[PDB]
Amino acid sequence: MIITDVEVRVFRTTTRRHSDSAGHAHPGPAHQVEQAMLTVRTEDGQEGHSFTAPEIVRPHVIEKFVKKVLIGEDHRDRERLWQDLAHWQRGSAAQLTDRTLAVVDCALWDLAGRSLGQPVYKLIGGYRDKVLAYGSIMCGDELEGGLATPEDYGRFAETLVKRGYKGIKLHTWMPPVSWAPDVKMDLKACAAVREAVGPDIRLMIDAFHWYSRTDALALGRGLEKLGFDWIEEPMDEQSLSSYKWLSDNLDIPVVGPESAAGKHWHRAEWIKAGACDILRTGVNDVGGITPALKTMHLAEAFGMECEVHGNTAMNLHVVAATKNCRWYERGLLHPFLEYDDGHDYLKSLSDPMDRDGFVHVPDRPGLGEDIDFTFIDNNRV
Amino acid sequence: MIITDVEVRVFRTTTRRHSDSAGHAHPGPAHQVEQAMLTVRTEDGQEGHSFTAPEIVRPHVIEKFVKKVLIGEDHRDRERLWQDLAHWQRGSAAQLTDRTLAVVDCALWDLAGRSLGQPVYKLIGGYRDKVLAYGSIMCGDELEGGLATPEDYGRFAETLVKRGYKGIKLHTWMPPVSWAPDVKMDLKACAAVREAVGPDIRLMIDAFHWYSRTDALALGRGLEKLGFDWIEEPMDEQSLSSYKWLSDNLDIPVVGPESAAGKHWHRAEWIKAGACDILRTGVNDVGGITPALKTMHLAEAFGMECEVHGNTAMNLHVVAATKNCRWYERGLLHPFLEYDDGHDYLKSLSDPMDRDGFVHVPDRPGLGEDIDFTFIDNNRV
Ligand SMILES: O=C(NO)[C@@H](O)[C@H](O)[C@@H](O)C(=O)[O-]
Ligand SMILES: O=C(NO)[C@@H](O)[C@H](O)[C@@H](O)C(=O)[O-]
Ligand SMILES: [Cl-]
Ligand SMILES: [Cl-]
Ligand SMILES: [Cl-]
Ligand SMILES: [Cl-]
Ligand SMILES: [Cl-]
Ligand SMILES: [Cl-]
Ligand SMILES: [Cl-]
Ligand SMILES: [Cl-]
Ligand SMILES: [Cl-]
Ligand SMILES: [Cl-]
Ligand SMILES: [Mg+2]
Ligand SMILES: [Mg+2]
Ligand SMILES: [Mg+2]
Ligand SMILES: [Mg+2]
Ligand SMILES: [Mg+2]
Ligand SMILES: [Mg+2]
Repeated sequence: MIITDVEVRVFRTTTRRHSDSAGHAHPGPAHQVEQAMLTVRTEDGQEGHSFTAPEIVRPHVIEKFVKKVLIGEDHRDRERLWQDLAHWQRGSAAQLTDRTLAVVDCALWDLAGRSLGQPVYKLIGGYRDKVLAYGSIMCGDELEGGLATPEDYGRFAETLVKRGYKGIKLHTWMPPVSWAPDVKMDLKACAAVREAVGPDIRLMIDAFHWYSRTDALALGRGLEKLGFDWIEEPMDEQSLSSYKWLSDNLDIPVVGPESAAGKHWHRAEWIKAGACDILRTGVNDVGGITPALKTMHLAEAFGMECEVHGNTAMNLHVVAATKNCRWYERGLLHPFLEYDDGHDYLKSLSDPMDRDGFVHVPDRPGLGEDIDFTFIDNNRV
Repeated sequence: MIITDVEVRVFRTTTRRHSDSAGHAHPGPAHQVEQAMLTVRTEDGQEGHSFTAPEIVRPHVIEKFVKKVLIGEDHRDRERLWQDLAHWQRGSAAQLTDRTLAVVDCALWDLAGRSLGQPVYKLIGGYRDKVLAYGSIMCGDELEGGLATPEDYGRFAETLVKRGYKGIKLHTWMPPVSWAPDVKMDLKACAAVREAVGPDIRLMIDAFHWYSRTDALALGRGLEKLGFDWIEEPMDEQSLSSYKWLSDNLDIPVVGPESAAGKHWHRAEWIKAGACDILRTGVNDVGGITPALKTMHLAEAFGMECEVHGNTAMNLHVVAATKNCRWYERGLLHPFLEYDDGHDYLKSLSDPMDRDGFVHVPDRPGLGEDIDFTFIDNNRV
């Protein structure tokens, strides 16, 4: 159907999540944060929606790039439209980002699903209606009883096992935590968690993202003693060669790249060079559901797993449509916060999890985000 | 000295340069364009300045990132400050770009030079006070007598040779030129230029940036028959493997990567994999003078040249401080425009060129941009 409108609505959500100056999430005081909803509408009035930070869909980007590509086009030509946006990034003075591509692609998928009364993963071609989640723990902090000590991680891990998680991923301490980073502290946290949960829970760590080769090597060696299942992004992913070196040295599987640019193209280079043992993708990291699927297929053709970064519907649907991914990433989690409480702007969870640790994909059309339109309207900026 | 202020001044410049929807420059009607000047000031009142597009230094980026890193710090700690910004990019929701790092780093270098009464390339450590420039021709257009036909390129090339350029680089036709791209037309333009200038002028081409492997191969083979000195960015640089393949296949030197992310780190990967025969860097492409110098040094250690993308003082000073770069890129040029007329907001050229094709670096302190502060003040947005 012909796309007639692209609209952004900015509203305030009430949350206890804060992000530090380096972008890491932490629990803090309840406060209002601006959140944006992108809507694509067709001639018959059907809409698709997706959520992102206001800057990613600010008027500069919407007017200069997004509307020019989308308006007047058949909404179903997702490949053509994605490629059109992709070929405009180079000349965009660094303003047309993969994040912008992602929210646009997601809204187009939601539009197609809502139009047809079909969940996105079913339209793609379903693999699984439920999937194991790992509990993805927030970055370390200096909050007493929070994630300040190695024992704090151990205690929280016990809680996650009780909840039903069959896998747990630590994010350890990073600047601006005053004393961070420290390999020995990271390893103490990992050891506390292994001691707490025993050998039959799968454990992963996603550490400070800029350790030197020598520090990441020491971290990896320590993890092998604790039977961890993977090490994630312990070094600057801009150095492919460092990851090749680390993977060759470590027995423990290295997963990546999460944050590196270049979408599926650059991820092929990680396979080619042997820079990782497990690939990584994510809707936000590679510019949408469409390229995330490509990354999943790329990995599958090499007989590799590709673990999907990020919670929310958009990532869950990629995981549900593909086989070669062990988990959905559920979080980030913190003992001070109740993840299962959801968001004020959604009427129900996009990723409810049973007591056995399986997330069940909602049977709602599109991305299945149960949007509280009335709340958004009552809280506009 | 302690940094006390970071300020952005947005002003209108009058220019005939336009950018199409894919970001390519073309000559068009005279119009006003918003330009931004970033200023860093220290406790004693000394200032450094650099220019960029308004979005790159908009309040979001200045307040959330730049001020937090710079304010209260010793202006001379350019390495520490650059690394601080670099380590904040990952968590910036794609808003802290290499372009933002570049303008900040440039302003800091300008500040150090102005404070000491020294040109930046002299502070770095001078290699050459003058350098050969190639005439870098604008992307093709559909303007009669402009760059619409192969013969138009040939005629313009004759003019460039008369001006004194010893080297000429074509940018050929790209979308949204109605019929673009077409390898055979690109090759006709290259042939017209070679016929016009003879065998003793150095010729380069920078083509449509997203040709398939098969098209870029055909382009490269055609260039070999015309004795061209390099082929630049004919394929999506997100595919390192495509560049390894193309370089292995072509006799003509392949230069890159220009636009790929990852700064000097990712450029090391291009050397390691043999993806190019000549490296490429640029102040805007790798996030500043500081990392551009790193890329130059990286290339030199492999006995490679590293050609520096972009005109203006910031790139000229990198070229003047290093040996392993054949040219300064002077342009973009078009028969309808007079490059030597300069900009309304600068009192004189940053890159004047003699009749023998050498650009002479001004002996003015800092980046040596002869800023018309009065004009800027009279034309504020
Ligand atoms: O890595 C992640 N998930 O796996 C994201 O959770 C984050 O960006 C996290 O690593 C961080 O804030 O450093
Ligand atoms: O490649 C360049 N210089 O070499 C820059 O001039 C440009 O981005 C140009 O290629 C373009 O607009 O495609
Ligand atoms: Cl339809
Ligand atoms: Cl249609
Ligand atoms: Cl499963
Ligand atoms: Cl739940
Ligand atoms: Cl509602
Ligand atoms: Cl000083
Ligand atoms: Cl000082
Ligand atoms: Cl802003
Ligand atoms: Cl020279
Ligand atoms: Cl001149
Ligand atoms: Mg991660
Ligand atoms: Mg290994
Ligand atoms: Mg709790
Ligand atoms: Mg170029
Ligand atoms: Mg070759
Ligand atoms: Mg003329």
